[PDB]
Order: sequence, then structure tokens, then C-alpha cells
Amino acid sequence: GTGGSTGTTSAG
Amino acid sequence: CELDRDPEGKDFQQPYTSFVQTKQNRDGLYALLRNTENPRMHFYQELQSDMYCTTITDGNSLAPFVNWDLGILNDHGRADEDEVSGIAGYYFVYNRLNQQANAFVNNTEAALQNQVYKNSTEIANAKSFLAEGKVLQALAIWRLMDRFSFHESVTEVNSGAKDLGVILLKEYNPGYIGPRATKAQCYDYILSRLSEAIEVLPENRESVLYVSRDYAYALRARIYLALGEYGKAAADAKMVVDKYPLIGAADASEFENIYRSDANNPEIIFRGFASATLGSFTATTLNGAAPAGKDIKYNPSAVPFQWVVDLYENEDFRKSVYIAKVVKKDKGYLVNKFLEDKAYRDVQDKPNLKVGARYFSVAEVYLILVESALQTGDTPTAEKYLKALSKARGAEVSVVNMEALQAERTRELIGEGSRLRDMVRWSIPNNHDAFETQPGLEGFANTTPLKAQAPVGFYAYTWEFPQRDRQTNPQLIKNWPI
Amino acid sequence: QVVVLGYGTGQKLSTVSGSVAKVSSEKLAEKPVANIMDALQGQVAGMQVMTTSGDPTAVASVEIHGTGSLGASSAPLYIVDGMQTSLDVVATMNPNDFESMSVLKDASATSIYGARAANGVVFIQTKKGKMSERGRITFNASYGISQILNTKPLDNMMTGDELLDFQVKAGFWGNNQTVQKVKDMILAGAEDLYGNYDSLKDEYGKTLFPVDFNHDADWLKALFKTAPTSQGDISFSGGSQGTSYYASIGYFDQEGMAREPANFKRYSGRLNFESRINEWLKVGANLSGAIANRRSADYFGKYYMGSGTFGVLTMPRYYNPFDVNGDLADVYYMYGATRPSMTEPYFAKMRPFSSESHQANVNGFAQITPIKGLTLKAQAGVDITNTRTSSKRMPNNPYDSTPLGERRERAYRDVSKSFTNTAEYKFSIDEKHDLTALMGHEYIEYEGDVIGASSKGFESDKLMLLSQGKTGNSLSLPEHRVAEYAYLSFFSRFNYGFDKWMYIDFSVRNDQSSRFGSNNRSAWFYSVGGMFDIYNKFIQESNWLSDLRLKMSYGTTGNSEIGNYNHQALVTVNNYTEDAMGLSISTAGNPDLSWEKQSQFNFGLAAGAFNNRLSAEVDFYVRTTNDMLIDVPMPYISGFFSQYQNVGSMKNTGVDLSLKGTIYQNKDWNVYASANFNYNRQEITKLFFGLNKYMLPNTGTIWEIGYPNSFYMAEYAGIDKKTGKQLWYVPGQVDKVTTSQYSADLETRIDKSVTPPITGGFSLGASWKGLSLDADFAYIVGKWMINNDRYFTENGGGLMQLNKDKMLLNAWTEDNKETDVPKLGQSPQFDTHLLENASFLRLKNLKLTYVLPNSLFAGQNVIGGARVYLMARNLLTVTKYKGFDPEAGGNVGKNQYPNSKQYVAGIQLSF
Repeated sequence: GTGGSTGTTSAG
Repeated sequence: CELDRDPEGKDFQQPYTSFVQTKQNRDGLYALLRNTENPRMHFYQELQSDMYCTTITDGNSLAPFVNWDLGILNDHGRADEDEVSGIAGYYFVYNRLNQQANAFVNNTEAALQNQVYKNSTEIANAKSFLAEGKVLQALAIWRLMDRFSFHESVTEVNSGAKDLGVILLKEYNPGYIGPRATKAQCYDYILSRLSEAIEVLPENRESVLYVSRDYAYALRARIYLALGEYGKAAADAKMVVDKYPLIGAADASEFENIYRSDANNPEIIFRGFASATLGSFTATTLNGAAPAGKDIKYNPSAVPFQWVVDLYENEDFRKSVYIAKVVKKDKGYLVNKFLEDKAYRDVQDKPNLKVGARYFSVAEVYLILVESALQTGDTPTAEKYLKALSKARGAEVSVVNMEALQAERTRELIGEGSRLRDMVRWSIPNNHDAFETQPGLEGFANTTPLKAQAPVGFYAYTWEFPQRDRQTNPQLIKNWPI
Repeated sequence: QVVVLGYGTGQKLSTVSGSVAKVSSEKLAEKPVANIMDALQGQVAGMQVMTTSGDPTAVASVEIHGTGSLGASSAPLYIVDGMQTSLDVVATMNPNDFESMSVLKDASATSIYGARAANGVVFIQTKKGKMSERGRITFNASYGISQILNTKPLDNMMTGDELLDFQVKAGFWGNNQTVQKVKDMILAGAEDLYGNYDSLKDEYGKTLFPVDFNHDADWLKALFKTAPTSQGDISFSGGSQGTSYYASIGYFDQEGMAREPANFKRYSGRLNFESRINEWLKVGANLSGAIANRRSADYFGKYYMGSGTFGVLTMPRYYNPFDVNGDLADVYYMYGATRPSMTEPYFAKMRPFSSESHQANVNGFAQITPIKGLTLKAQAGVDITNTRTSSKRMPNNPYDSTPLGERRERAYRDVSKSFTNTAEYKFSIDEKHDLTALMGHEYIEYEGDVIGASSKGFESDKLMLLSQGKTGNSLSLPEHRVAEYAYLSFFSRFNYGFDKWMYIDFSVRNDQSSRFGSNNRSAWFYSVGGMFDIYNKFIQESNWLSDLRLKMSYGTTGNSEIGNYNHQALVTVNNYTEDAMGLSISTAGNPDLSWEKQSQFNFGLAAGAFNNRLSAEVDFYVRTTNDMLIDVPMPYISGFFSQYQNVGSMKNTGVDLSLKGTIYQNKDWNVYASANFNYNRQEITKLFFGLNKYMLPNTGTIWEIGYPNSFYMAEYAGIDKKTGKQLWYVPGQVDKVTTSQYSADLETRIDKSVTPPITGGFSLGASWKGLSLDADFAYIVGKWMINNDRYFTENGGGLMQLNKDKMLLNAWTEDNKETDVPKLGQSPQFDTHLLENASFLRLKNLKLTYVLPNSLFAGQNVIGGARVYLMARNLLTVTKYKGFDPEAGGNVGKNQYPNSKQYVAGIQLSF
């Protein structure tokens, strides 16, 4: 699925 | 069993194996010279002079240069991937041009030595390409020697940094850890490159966009003037000054319509290729212009003094083109030299303020020859060429007296970053507090004094090596005592 | 036992001085996953292995004796009976063909694969078939199911009726809104969206309800399922006078547990053959092939609204993707959506994908023994892989942006080849002296490429070739990538042995490569090692001690896992005019690019007591890495931003031990146990141009001189009971003082390392009368991990439309002033309160087998035996982590694919 990438994530 | 692999999809650095490889690397070197020697890189020598005062809309961006705040100028600048600007930006771009010119010249020499060119026309062209690369080596070394090395009139220095110049790469080496060279070795290397490059290039100018021997004569005249040897400057500027004509105009409107245009301007010795989609930029630091609908709005961050306007006559053409009374809807004067070009826009109605790069003009050669003839003793050629330059712009000089020369050199080379070096040569102090702003524009300027007093022989006329250098390099001697 | 370490024939196992660890064929076979290394978690001491995804197409990450480099890779060298491979190619080989697996980990075992064996080497050997009167057939078959490990983070989430109240009190829906006014009309007006579309215009409110408030929906059943797994094999093993063969054909199908598809399926075959031709010649060939169809779940590790485990945690419970019959529908509804959002089987149906990989391995050797001791061996090998993938996007579906479809085709080709020529001579000088001398030549070569072509604009499902797209503006440039390398080498090794008790070996190797820079291309490596048998000379006999050996070694190796093209000044396009192109230098290279040289000193001893009943082995190692690779920032006289040179140094000091034992109760009972442990602490010795600390940009770590690379974040001090704001500590200024304002100057080095130091595992097994039971446990302790989903599930302000934790109901306010959570008008940062303790202890597999007795097959001359087994993988896991899996990740736990527990049952007919 997809739709909006809703991200404030950290770098791996 | 040979076991090295060439990367599929990109070429790498090695001695050249054909002629089209040489021609393509030369075009890449010229496109690098386009972004290195901009008008955008020379605003910091111009803003540090005794011409400009800082307005209210400045967020302490040009105020470290005008007010001579030596605490910020000791480690000013930025050369990361995002932007390249400042003192470290200047050092970075001229060192990058010097490294890539060294790579191109060494590869073309190693290709001409191994006989990889198949006929005589390719050899007769590759010799000219190598002679074009030597001028770019000499220019990229002279810019660093101009801005990061002391004059002979400096009083107090770091103990040992009086004679030395910039670091002198002769080969391609991005991991070079070495000491500075003396001024004699650097200036001998510069003039040796120009001596080797003058005897090879053809007499006629093949193109405006590439280096000709007229440019080599004019650049050697500028370097001989900046050292001070005036007779050799007159010997090297006389071979080029009669080749290119001056402007032709009767009113300021057609002078503006010709001077802004790059192709129709007849007095450009060497400029970079600029089009609407490739090789254009906005040099909007001095004027601060911006497009607004179909017109131009002005929010300048630094305006000239009243003595700068008072040198200009009211019937002059440069009163409407070089500087301009357009601040606050015709109340004040800004510097409008690098505004725009009519040919580089996409829609002909609305502007986008894009100007190409010009590296030389015949007015510099005129001023070089008048100055060297006045210092040597030849009055008639000096007054002849100075009255010619005065009649070309519509404001005749009255009497040549070694101050009207300074007036004309100030009037012509405003915005090009030559006021600081001429202030060094003519032993003029700063005197930023003794001047006054415009009477017609009050409140928009501010009377802020200098953070550091600048007499003659002050060390702060020549900048400091950047902070990332001389920390990783223990063999480096900095310039400033503080 | 006899181990072939490196090249030449095997010596012994009580003679080698290099601390190898041999894994027998019991621990490799019968495993229900695709990766073979994951079955070795906790077996070999000093080797930690972690699978960071629960895909069928995932690959484990192995690290022997720590992480040896900050800048290059850490994976070992996996060679398979000769020529080396990748783990994606061993994943296309049937694990019932592996006879052993020896892990070489200290120098004077690894140091003849110099410039490749800085990280150890795994040496997988294949079966060869026993010489007997009549051959033997073996038929294996298995079947199992797979499902998700634990559903613990669903015990903390809100319901629908709690989330509505928290959302309307937080002011997300409106300023003066309320429930039964928000619940009734503003978001149960999903009939205005379900009315435009013809496929579900007449079905809203009759057979599917997108918004349901009376009871919550099960999003775990909507996003994860229970997936089967099948496996079978037939193998023929035979021999005769001189000639011996082993053939095998097999099949392995495994389906992923998530609803978004990920399968791994292969059909494979192997023919090992070896026959001696006359008195002075022996030839042989290992041939293998596979046709493998992979597919992998791509949207894991990214945050998308409604997919993964992020979609199980955060999607609000009052939305309903099922119909009234309990089956999954085609679409569900989110508020403010322009189009309905597709579920996972419909999106798997509208975006097809198909990969097919053809793999061939051909390995051949010829061995000549002219004189009594000489042995000349020449070996060649080719490894060919042709992959071909295709992915489309189907036209005319209504729940999408455009009705037009796209297609993309890709063709891959990887060809590797390897040549090895050795000459061995062994001889005894006296009655009690012995020598062996080996010298040889090796050549490795790899080339591979990718071709790709894409098209778009299709309007029919049948007319989906690639030359039937729309021209003009709907067509783009192809894809094309090419890589290659080569290695040349010459090696030598001398084994001098005394009568029984002293053995000394000395080895050397020269490697040249295409990767090393053009000024130093020749690399020299050496090693020296020794083993002394103190039992056979000093203490000739005792009552309790039965074996005692001491060994020590020193060696230098290197790590040429630098890039293929990192030593040369690449020029690219920098145009001047519009007609001719220009080329300008863009990376600057460096000609002095080394191979990341390291050196290891090792000292150990191995004892055995009560007539080989108990066995112990202790090992102490110091592994010093020098000349690591970092893309350094350069001074301005370079004219570039990076140089990518060899700077730095690191060292790993450690101790590992291993115990094995056997307990009894009778003549038929048999109990045994094993336990191994490894501690490893590292530190960074030096760095760039006289630096002390260096933080890599936007990574989260810091390299400090004197410490391992730790976490570099802010400290967290909780909230205050006056105003209820977040309080971070200050680096320094001890009184410790806390500030409420967050800036990037509040970051310091946390005292928690990145790679986990303590790694171990222990096994215990029993056997009664052919019915046995074994259990293996594996633990990793000292591992911290940033939990990223807790950025979204328990933030006060921002991202309010998602489902939250239950501990936001006890928020700080004026009438509720004694809690541990902040107010609702804030935004949490990445700090110490997101680091969680990811230390775990797993039960790796519990297996109960039974071999049917020999008296049951007495008259029947056809079937000669049978075995039945039950197996449970990942049955228990004890840990303190809160993110569905502590193993799945490293430095950051994102929207992850958890590891799965599996139940398989299998038969094996040895007929």
C-alpha cells in the first residue's frame, strides 16, 4: 500500500 | 595478464589518446573558468573599499566587509556542497581552477610527447590548446597572489610572512601538503607562463569566447602594472589597445542599449559563453534588484557615498548606466552596472535579471596605458588616450594631472573590485568616518564607524588563509598577527 | 576429523593451530528457511549473525570477532568448495548437499586468503557420496506454516471510542465539536466518497461498512496472515572402484507471512562426480543449477499510512477494511481522502511483479600424483547468473490517479570465473620429523551488467507489450549499469611438524587487484602459528585429564572490499556551449589506495577431561585494524570536497570460550549439552588530521578516540511537575541542570555502544531409543536500538489522525499533575527516551524426531528406513523491547518485517 509518506524518521 | 579495468560510463584522468578528448577537456576547462571568475566573486574586494555604506535592510551579510570587522574576516566563508561563498569560497574556486588547469596542461604535454595525434592539423591545434591552458594557470595563480599576499608597503606582519606568497602547485595533486613559496618564485612563474603562451598563439582573434594573445598581452599589462614596472606595462599594452574600438553613442539610451548587450558590444576582449538556458546568473548583490511584474524593484544592501556621485558629471552616460538614481523611487543612487541583459530572457516582456560573465575590456587597457605613460614620462600618448576614453563616454576631461587619472579609473572600474588594490598602490588610507552619505537619502543609510582603524600599511588589506587550512597543514605561515 | 583449510589436502583437527570451528551436517539440514547462515546463531563461538528482516528473500548479516571497520564492510568471505560466492547464490542451493561448514577465524588459518580474509572466511564443502556395493536413495519431504512472533504492542493501543474522545478533546476535529456530532455526520459521510464510484455506489450500507463505531476492527488480520511452506528432495549417492557420485533434485517453496506478497521458490539440482582415470590422474566435477523466482515486500522500512506494522499500530480502529462476511474488501476509507485507499490483496493484484533467475555453477579439477608425495592440482570454475524481472502497473483501475498503465523490464547478467593451480609436497626427513610445502596461483574475475527498458501509457490489459506504449512525451531513457573486477595471487605455506607434540606453520601470500590504486598494487601478507601438545610430552597420563593443547599465532591480513573504481579521478559532463560537450574532473581519486591492512594476535588452549567426556576451549584475541577507509573532508587546496583515503585505526580485544559435555543415565539414554560465549570490546585509536572526535553527518553516532562508536544524542530527564514540559540534560554544568528549550547543542555521547559486545548460545539434547529431542538457545545482550514507531504512537502534538498509546490518556494537565508523560501541545525529539534495550534470548528451534526401528523393515527389500520429525522455530523470545522484534534492525528500528515462528513436520524415507 501507499498514500502519504507520513515521515519524521531517523536515518538508518 | 593485465588486470586493470576502466569504469564503463565515465572517463577518468590520464594522458590523452586522441584529439576530440583534448577538445572536450578544453571546453570543460572553459566552463569551469566561467563559474570561477564571475562578477559574484569580486564583490568582496569592492565592498571593502572606501566607497560604500551599509543600509538598514542588511542582515550583517556585507557589513563585515564594509565596517572592517576583523573578528569575522579572520575565518569568514563557506565552501561546502550547498553554497560556495566568502573568503574561503574565493580560495576554493581559484585553487580548483588551478588544479584542473594543471591536469589539462600536463595531459596535453604528455600526449604531444608520445605522438598520439595523427595529422599535422591536430598537432597545430593541440599546441594552441596547451598555450591556452597556460594563461589560465597564470591567471588562477595571479588572483591568489593578488588577494592572499602582502604588498611591499605593509608595516607589521607575522614574523616570517613578509616575503611569502601562495602555495604553488605545478601538477595535479589534491592531497598536497606543502609550504608557501616566495613572491619572486610566484611572479617569475606567472610571467614565465605568459611568456611561453604569447609566442605560440596566433595574431588574429579566432573567437571572443576563447583565450587569444590579445588577452595575454592585456593580462601581462595588468600584472606588470600591479607589480609596478611601468615601462614594461606600456610595452605590453600598446600592442592591444589599437585593435578594439570604443563605444559609439550620442545619448544615454542607445549607450545603455548597446552596453548591456554582450554580442553587440565591440570592446569586449574575452568573455564567457552565455545563453538563456546555459551560463547565466544574477549578480544582484550591489543593486539588490528583483523582478516585479514587468518592471524592476530595488532593495539595495549597500549604497555609494556622496564623493562617489560627486566624481560623476551630470551630463555623463555612466550616470544612467553604471550607477543609477533609482533608490526609493528616484531619490537615491545605487550601483547598476551588472543589472541585466536584454537577450538572455525567456519571455521578452518580463525580466529575470541575468547577465553574462566578462573577463576583460579595452577600458582597462586604456587606463593601464595612460597610467604607465604618466609615470614613465610620455605625456602626449597619455593625454591622447585619456581624452579618447573621455570623449567616448560624453564627459571630456579637462587637464591630465595624475588625479584626473584616478577620477577616470574610479569612474570606469566601479563594481569590478579594483578600488582596494588601487587604494593600496596610491597609498590612500580608508577614512570611512570622514565621508558623508547622500543628502537626498537620509535614514535609509546608517553612519556606523569602523570596527578597526585602517591606516596605510595595515595588514588587513590582504586577507587571511582559511581556517580549515593551516590546521591540517603544520607547514603554513599565516599572514595576520592576530 | 580432517579439515581442508585453504588449499591442499586436509591435515587433522588436533594439529591445526588456527582455531577453526567445524559444523557437521546435522545442524545445517532440515531447516525451513532460505538462508543457511541463520541456522548458525549461537553455534560458532565469536560469530554473531542477525537476520534483519523476516522476508523469505532476506539475508543474514554475519560478523566474526566484532566489527573490524568503520567505513568498509564486515561480512566474511563465503567460498563453496573452491570458488567464492555471495549469500544470494548459496540461497539458491539445497542445504542437504552441504557435508560440513568450517569457520576459519584466526590468522594462520585465514591468512592465505590475504586481502580478502580480514573478516574471517566460511568454507562450505559439498557431499561426495560413499563407495559401496549398491547405491542409496533418500527422499525428504516437509510441510509447515509460518506466522508472526508476538502481538504485544497491540495491548497498549487505544480503541475507537477512546481515540475519538482524545481527538475531540485535543481539538483536532473542531473548536466546539463533540462526539455524536463528529461521530454521526462529519466522518460517517463516507457515502459522499463511496457514491462517485460505480463499483461501490450501490453497496455502501448494504454489504460493506467503511466506518464502524460499535466495535473495533482487526488490522493484524487485515495486514498479516498464516503462510504455508513446502519442500522436497530426492538424492542418489553411489560409488564403485574409484568412481563416486552424488546427485540430487529438490524443490523449496516458501511464502511470506504478510499480506503484501513476498515468496521465494526454487527448483535445484546437483551432480558431484569424482573418478580416477589411471594410476597418476584423478578428475572431478561439481555441477549445480537452479531456477529461482523471488519477490520481496518493498514497503518495509518506510512509513506509509496503512502498511507494515506501522499500519497495524497507527491506523485508527474505527475504520473497517472488511465487508460484513469477515473477508477483506477492495478498498477502505480514510478521512479527507480524494480516492479510497486500496487494501493489500487488491494492490498486489493491480501491481504484478515476476522475477526469474537461472543460475549455473560449473567446477572442475584435475589432480596428478607423479611421485610418492607430490600432488599437482589444477582447478577451474565458472559461475553464471541470468536474471530477468518484469513489473507492470495495470490500466483502468478506478481507485487510482490515471487510468493508464506502465511496464518495466530488466535483464541482469553476472558472470564470475576462477582458476587455482597448486603443487603440494610432503615428506619425512627422519623417523620423527615431517614437512609439507605448498605453493600455488589463483586468479579471480567478475563482470556483471544490468539492462532495463520502461514504457507507459497503455489503455488495454491485453495490449501490454513494451512496443505498444504512447510515444511523444511518455517515453524515457533506458537503464544500464556495468561493474567488474579481477584479482591475481601467488601463495605459499610450510607445515613443519615434530614427532607428536610440536607443529609450526608459516604462510605468505601476494595479491594484486584491479581495485588497488595504481601506485601500490602489490600486497604482501604473512602469518606464523604454532601448536604444542602438552599432554603427549609433559604429563603422559592422569586420571582426570585426557587432552591438553596450547596454541598461538600472529598474522597480517587485509580487506579489499573497497569499491571497484575508487582510486581514479572520474571526469563527467560540464558543457561550455550548446553544440559540443565538455568534460571536467569530479572526484580526484587517489593513487595510494590501500587494502585496509589489519593484524591479529591470538592465544588459546583446549582441554578435554574424563576420557573426552568434557571438553573446553578458551581463546584470547587482539585484532588491530589499520588504514581504514573514510571519505574525509579535504582542505581547500585540493579543490574538492572529499578525497576518500586511508586514515584511522581501531582495535578489538576479546575472549571467547566453548564447553561441550555428555551426561548419561543408562545404556540407551544419552544426554548432551554445549555452551559458548564471546566478549569483545573495541576502541578507536586514531582518526583524521589530528582530530579527537568526529561525527558522521546525519547518522546518529560519533567516533570518539578511546571509546567504541556510541550513540550521539540528547539526554532525557523526564518532565517537571510545575509546568509539564520536556526537560533535557545539559552536557556538563553539574549542580545536573535541565533546560526546557531544545537546541542542537544539547547533544552528547551516550555511553551505550552500537555493536553488541556479549554474544553467545547454549544447546541441550537428549535421546532415548531413537526418539531424540534437542533445543538450542541463542542470546545477544548489550544491544540498544532506536525505536522509531514510538515517535508516532506517543507524541502529544502533531500526527494526530493516527492511533496513539493508552498512556496519552493520563496526560499532564491542571487537575492531573502527577504523571510521567508531558502535555499535549509538544513535539518529542530523537533523544535517549527512544533508545531501548534490545537484548534478547531466543529458543531457535525445538526438534523432536523419531527413526523407525530396523525390525519393522525385515522382509521388505525395498525400503531400508524412515525418519519422522516435528520442528518449531522461534518458539519463545524473552526481551524488554517494545517493537515486535528486537533482532530486526540495528541502530534504528523502523517499520519492520518481524521474524516469524514456524511449525514444520517432515518425513524422510531412506529407501
